[PDB]
Amino acid sequence: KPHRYKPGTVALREIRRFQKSTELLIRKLPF
DNA sequence: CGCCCTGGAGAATCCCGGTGCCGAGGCCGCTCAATTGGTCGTAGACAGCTCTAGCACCGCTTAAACGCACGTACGCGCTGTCCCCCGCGTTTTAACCGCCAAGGGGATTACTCCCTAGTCTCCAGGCACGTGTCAGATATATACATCCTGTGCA
Repeated sequence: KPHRYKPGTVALREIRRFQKSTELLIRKLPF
């Protein structure tokens, strides 16, 4: 049985992950 | 026959060491605008005096506010639908280094004249102010103009 999260679960942990990071989210060369 | 509650499972997180790494701060060399004093002349606070619109008020004169009665219709709650983007696995590209080394032009620092304007000065004139005059809005004679009344008639 594969292990899959229900839709909407990863969004919360992504909010927790990125809201704790001050790094820039855009690469240097494209900008 | 199919749904809350429980239990097993899995993985994401927290927290505590454990060692390599680098710039915060200290230390020095140095060096330049702050500090101290003197000079000088100048606007700001103190009256001084004045004058003028804000203040508090009183009383017509309407005019919005309000209370309510009806009402109807859209905000809302509920339900069924379906479709679209998240989660995940597989494909595809962007970027780093290795090779293999050279210059290049543009802001920086230093030097160097040179001439436009601050400062002072006097001469003039021009727009804020007072007054003339017409435009528009106002209030009133007026020549009829519509009921009312004597009034004479058939």
